[PDB]
Amino acid sequence: DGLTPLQLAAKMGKAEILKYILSREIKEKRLRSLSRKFTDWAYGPVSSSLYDLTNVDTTTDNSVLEITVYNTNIDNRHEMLTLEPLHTLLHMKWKKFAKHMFFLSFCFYFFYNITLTLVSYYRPREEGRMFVLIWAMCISVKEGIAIFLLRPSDLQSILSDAWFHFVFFIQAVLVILACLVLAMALGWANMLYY
Amino acid sequence: ETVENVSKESERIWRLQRARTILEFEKMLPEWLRSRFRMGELCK
Amino acid sequence: LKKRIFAAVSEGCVEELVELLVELQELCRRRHDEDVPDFLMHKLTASDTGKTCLMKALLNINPNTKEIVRILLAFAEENDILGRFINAEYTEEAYEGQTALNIAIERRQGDIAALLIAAGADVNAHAKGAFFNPKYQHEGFYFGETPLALAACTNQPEIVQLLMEHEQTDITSRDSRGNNILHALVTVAEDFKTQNDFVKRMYDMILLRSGNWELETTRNNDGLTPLQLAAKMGKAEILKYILSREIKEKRLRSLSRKFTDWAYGPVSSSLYDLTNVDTTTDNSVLEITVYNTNIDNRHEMLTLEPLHTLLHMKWKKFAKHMFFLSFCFYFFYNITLTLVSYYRPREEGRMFVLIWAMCISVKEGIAIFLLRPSDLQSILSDAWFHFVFFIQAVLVILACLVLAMALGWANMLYYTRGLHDVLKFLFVYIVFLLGFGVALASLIDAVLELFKLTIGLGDLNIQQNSKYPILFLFLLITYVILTFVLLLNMLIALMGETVENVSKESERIWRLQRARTILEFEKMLPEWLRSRFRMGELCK
Repeated sequence: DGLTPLQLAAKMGKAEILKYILSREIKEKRLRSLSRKFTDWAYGPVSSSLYDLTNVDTTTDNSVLEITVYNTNIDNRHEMLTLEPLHTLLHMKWKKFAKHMFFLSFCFYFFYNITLTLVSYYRPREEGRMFVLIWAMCISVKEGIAIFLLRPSDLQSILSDAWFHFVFFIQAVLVILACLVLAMALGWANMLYY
Repeated sequence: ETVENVSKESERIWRLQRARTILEFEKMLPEWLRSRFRMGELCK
Repeated sequence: LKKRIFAAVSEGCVEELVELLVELQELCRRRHDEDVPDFLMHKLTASDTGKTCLMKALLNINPNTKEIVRILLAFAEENDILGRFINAEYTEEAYEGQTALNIAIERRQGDIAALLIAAGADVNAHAKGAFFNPKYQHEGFYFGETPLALAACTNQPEIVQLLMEHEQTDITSRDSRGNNILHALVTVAEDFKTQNDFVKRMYDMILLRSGNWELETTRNNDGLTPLQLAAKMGKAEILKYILSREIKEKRLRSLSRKFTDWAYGPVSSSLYDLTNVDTTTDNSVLEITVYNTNIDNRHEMLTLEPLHTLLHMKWKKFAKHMFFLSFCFYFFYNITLTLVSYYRPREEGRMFVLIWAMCISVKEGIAIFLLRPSDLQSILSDAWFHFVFFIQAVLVILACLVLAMALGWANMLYYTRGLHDVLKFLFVYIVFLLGFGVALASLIDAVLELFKLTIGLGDLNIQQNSKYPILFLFLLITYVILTFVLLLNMLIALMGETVENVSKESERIWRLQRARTILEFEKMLPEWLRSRFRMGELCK
C-alpha cells in the first residue's frame, strides 16, 4: 500500500523518523541532492529556507497529504500528532490553505446552511433550500465512500473523527423517505459546524 | 479531575483536527489548480 | 576568462582564478580596439545582476575565499580597474547598487567589509531594490544602505564604529524612504527576546560620535523624529533610553533629557530637561503612546510607559486637574439627565447635556482617522465612547427607542473609566441556544425563555403552542443532552482558568487606559495654556 518511505513511515505514525524524513537539511558535497531541506538563499537575518521537498507532496500518490489526516492508527506522531509541524509539513500549506478554501467553506456557505435548516425546520404544513441539500448529499456521497480509506469502523478515541459522516448519511435518506428525522439531523449537524 | 482534562482537551487536538479536515479540500480539485510550486517558504 | 573567473569565484577555487587572470592578461595584451578603462567585456555580468569580484566570496564565504577576494582586489589594484570594479552596481529591481555593502551586511564578514571601503568607500552610496528599497517586511529591512548603519543594523557596533570612523559618511543623509542612521535603528528595534542590549549600544555609540544634535534631525514621512518614530511601533527597549537619558561628563550631554545638577542630596530634585518637544505641536510622546495602534509591547508592557517625565510628570498633576472634573464635575448631571430623559414619557439641563455629547461624537468621530484603525483591537487601548455616542446623536435627532440603548451602553463605560474570556463564553451559549432552540424549541415572538439554566422557570413538560402529540418527546431526551453539555460548558470555563485572568485583567491596563484618555485633554486647549515648563519634577 504505497511502500514509499514517506508514507510507509507515516502510515504507522512513526514520529521519530517523521521529523528526520521531512526536515532533512543535508549539507556538504557529493550528497544532499536528496533530502528536503536545502538552504542556499543567502540566509542573513531574513531567512528564506528552500525546503525543496521534491519527492511528492499533495499530488497523485499519497505521501503526506492525507496520510497524517487518515493515519487511523494510534499514530503518536510529531508533536503528539498535532498535525506534525515540520517546516513544509504544516507551516507551508496551512499558512495559506486555511484562509483560502476552508475559510469560505464553513463561513461563506454555512450562514445559509444554518438559516436554511432553521427555515426548513420552521416549515409546518399547518394541518435556497434545494441548493442547500445539493452539497449536503455530496458530502454524504463523498464521506460516505471515504470511510473505505484504510480499515476504520467507528469513532476511534479522540485522535481524529468525522462527525459529519453519521449525521449527513442518515440526513439525505430520511428526508427523501411524519419525517421527524429532519430535526435530529439538523441539530446534530448544527453543533458539529460550530 | 475536571481541571486536568479541560486544560488539555482542545490544546493541540484542535490544530490537527481542523487541519486534517481542511487538508481534504485538496482532493476536490484536478491537477490544473497548482499552488506553492516547491522550496517551502521564508522565515524571520 | 570571465566564465573561468566566475566558476572559480562561485566555487571558491583560487588556482582556477589565477588561470582566468592569465587569460584576461592575454586579451588585454592583444588589440581590443579600445583603452584600458574600457567596459571590460562585462567581466561580472552582461547587464544582468551584481556579484562582482569579491562579492562572490561574500555569498560563498569560505576560508579560501578570504584570500581570493583580497587577491582579486590586489590584481585589480594594479590594473587601473579597481575604482570601476569597486563602484560596480546592479541594475535589477531586486538587486541594484548594493555592491559590497549589502553583501557584507547580510553576512557578518567584518574583514571583507573593512577591506571593501579600504579599496574604495563606494558602499556609502544609497541602495534601492526589492530588499534595498523594500516593502511590507518579507525580504529585507530599512537599512537605507549606510554600511555604518548596516553593521549597526546587524547588531555589530564594532564594524559600525570602524565605518563611522571614516569620513564622508552620510550620517546626515536619511536616504531611501527617508530616515537617518539614528532613525534607522528604530527599524531594527526588535525586543528583549533575542537582544537585551545589542540595539542599545549602537544608538549610544553613534550618538557618542554625534557631536551635535544633527543625529536627531529628521522629520520625513509621518514625523520621522526619533522620539515618535521609535514610539510609533512601541519599541520598548529604546524608549526607556530615549527618555531617561542621563548623559554625563563634559563635551556632551547638551543633548539627552535627564541632567541632574540640583545639588542632589537626600532630597532629590532631578532636572529632566527633556527639551526636544513634549505635548506641543508635533506629536512626540503626547498621543503617540495613547494612539500607537500597534501591538506596542512598550515600557512596563505599555503601562503608560512610566519613565521619569513620561508618566510621573504629567499624570501626577493633569489627572487631578482636568480629567478629575471631566467624569465627576459633569457626569453627575450626565447620569441624572439620561435617567430623566429616559423617564420622560409623553403619556399617550437636558439641552446642555447633548452639547458636549455631540461634541465628543464630533471629536472622536473624526479622531478615528488617526493612524489606520478599524475597530476594537485586542485589549491594549479602546474608545468605547466612540460607538455609543456616534449613534446617540443621530438617532435622537432622527418611536425613537434607540435613546435607551445609547443611555445604558454609555452609562457603563463612564463607570469603567473611574470580559474577553466571558465574551467567547457568552457567544457559545448564544450560538448553542440558537441551535438547541431551533432543534426542538422552535420545532414543537420566541420561546428561548427556557434557557434559565440557573433557576427561573422549570420544565412543565413541553407545552407552549401547538401542543399536539408529535415526535418532540424524543427531543426532550436530546433536551436533557443539551442540558448536560450546558452544565459542562459553564463548568469548564468558569472553573478552568478564571483565577488567572481576573488577577491580571485590570493591573497595569487600567493605568494606561485612564492616562491615555486623560492625555487627550491636552488636545482641547490652545498654546496659551502652558504648564510644567521643563526639567521634570523632584524626588525623595
